[PDB]
Amino acid sequence: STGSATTTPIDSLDDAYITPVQIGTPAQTLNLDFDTGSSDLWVFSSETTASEVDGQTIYTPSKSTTAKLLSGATWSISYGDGSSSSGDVYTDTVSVGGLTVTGQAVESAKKVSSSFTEDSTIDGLLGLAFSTLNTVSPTQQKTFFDNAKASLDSPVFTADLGYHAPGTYNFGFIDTTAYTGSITYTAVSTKQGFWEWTSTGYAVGSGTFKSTSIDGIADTGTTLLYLPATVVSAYWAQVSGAKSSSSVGGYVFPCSATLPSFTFGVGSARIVIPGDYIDFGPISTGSSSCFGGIQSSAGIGINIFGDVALKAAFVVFNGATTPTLGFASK
Ligand SMILES: CSC[C@H](NC(=O)[C@H](Cc1ccccc1)OC(=O)N1CCC(N)CC1)C(=O)N[C@@H](CC1CCCCC1)[C@@H](O)Cn1ccccc1=O
Repeated sequence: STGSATTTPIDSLDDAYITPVQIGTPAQTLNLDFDTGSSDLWVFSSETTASEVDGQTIYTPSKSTTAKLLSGATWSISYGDGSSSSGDVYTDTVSVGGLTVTGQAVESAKKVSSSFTEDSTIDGLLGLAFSTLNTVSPTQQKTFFDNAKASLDSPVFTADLGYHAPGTYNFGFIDTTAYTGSITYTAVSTKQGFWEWTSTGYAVGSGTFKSTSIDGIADTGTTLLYLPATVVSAYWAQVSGAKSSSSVGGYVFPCSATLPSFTFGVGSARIVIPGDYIDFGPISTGSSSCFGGIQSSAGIGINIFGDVALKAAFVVFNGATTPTLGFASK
């Protein structure tokens, strides 16, 4: 079996991507944020505090004939950006791009952080990391991908994020049409439960490629590119006027500046992020200061290859026994 769902940016900045997902019977369509950095599939529901819902589409378990309460089951999650959500758990039928999975754990939000209520375009999340991260207790649950794995033609899903445009999430197959050249596969470490890999180095603009091992995670749920201080400083050093602002909390540059591209290594291959992708617009409406798409990871504890880097390549998440990450130019 296979599945193909179109993923759409929530705004002109590509801050995040939402993908339509069918939940329940009859189907209740919710726009979820596919997150390979988390392993929980939670959604705004009829249970969420009415005060914390602002325009989001809610999942109403009582309206689904295939929905059953997972007695005693609870969930609580907190993301890097500080966001938070919690509540009870239901099991229902979930379909993505035609690919159906029965008995999927659907975590209905009872409490959501302000950041979420603020986001009207995102109805919930679909974690695509490794199931070891699931927050459901006392019985941990499996992710949607883990539940589909067996039924998939190939235990894989690909990420084809668009720049200022829609992209595609495919399950069970590799569209050899969506990329150029060859796919370079690289080893993945599951130890932390992330799609953790090791980049082989980087280059700023047309500069010399620096061979250096960069351990990071493929995170579709993260907007920007978080790299080590040294790497980030070398990039922004090539942008006249760019600087690290304590007030804004990151590297900003003159909106009139031309951003050099960023090259990251995967094996012997090279993925180039056009400079246009690194521009995240005015820090504030009307401001002439722009937010950089490449920030330091010094405070996270881990480097994150977020949307900024991922959307520059066709990404294959091989959920095989020996998971691997595939990167191809597109
Ligand atoms: C340093 S992880 C900060 C990161 N959240 C972001 O990247 C958000 C995402 C976003 C953007 C726009 C609207 C709504 C949400 O967007 C920004 O933070 N920004 C920075 C400010 C803006 N200038 C650009 C946009 C993050 O927690 N991701 C997690 C996924 C979800 C997606 C939905 C919103 C909450 C976070 C996740 O995979 C990260 N994870 C990875 C490993 C371990 C724990 C962990 O938790």
